[PDB]
Amino acid sequence: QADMIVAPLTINNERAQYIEFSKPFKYQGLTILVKKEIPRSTLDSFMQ
Amino acid sequence: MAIGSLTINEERSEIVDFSVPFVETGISVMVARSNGTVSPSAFLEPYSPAV
Amino acid sequence: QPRVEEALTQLKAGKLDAFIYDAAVLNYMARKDEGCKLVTIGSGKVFATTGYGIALHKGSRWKRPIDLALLQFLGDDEIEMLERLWLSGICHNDKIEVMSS
Ligand SMILES: O=C(O)[C@@H]1[C@H](C(=O)O)NCCN1C(=O)c1ccc2c(ccc3ccccc32)c1
Repeated sequence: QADMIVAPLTINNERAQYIEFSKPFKYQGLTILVKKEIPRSTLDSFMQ
Repeated sequence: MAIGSLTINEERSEIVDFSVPFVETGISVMVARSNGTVSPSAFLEPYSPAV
Repeated sequence: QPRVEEALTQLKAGKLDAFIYDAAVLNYMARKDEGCKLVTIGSGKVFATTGYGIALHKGSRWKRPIDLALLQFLGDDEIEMLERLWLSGICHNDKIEVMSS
């Protein structure tokens, strides 16, 4: 259905056994993304 | 084979064929370690303008 | 500077301000360094990035088995252990340190 994939496509070993890849056009890793937490001290009161 | 510290290059690619890279190489920059500032507007910081 | 090690001394003495070279050979020297006084800014900002590799004979028919096996280690966590080996040092390029002067 298509002859050449042009998209962000990570190189693995399983898929590499059925296709031929090329040299990567970008190097990247897998970093966890989390929602940024806004700092705010609790300090219920001066009585604490 | 020529396993070693061989950087994949366009010119080398047309006389020999390489494998999938196992170590990344680029063009980086060094600098001495920075001591660190103290936010020169620090005196008004440990509070809020509302307070 | 005609010597990699000599350039560091000039950089460490304030003569220079930035040494530019390959990441895979300059990150290792940044990691393995007493005092941890050298930190790089090549945290994904490497320019014209081409990796290493195993050369072959352009018709050697070993390319597919080598690539399949090499990708297996990269697909697994095998190469990472060898990175915690020699291509590593006691100094940490990450800050992980606070100083009050
Ligand atoms: O890319 C380069 O410039 C070449 C080569 C190429 O494909 O041409 N690709 C690999 C980089 N390299 C070099 O000559 C070179 C230069 C300096 C060190 C080492 C290897 C180990 C070290 C250890 C301590 C200090 C310096 C070094 C290799």
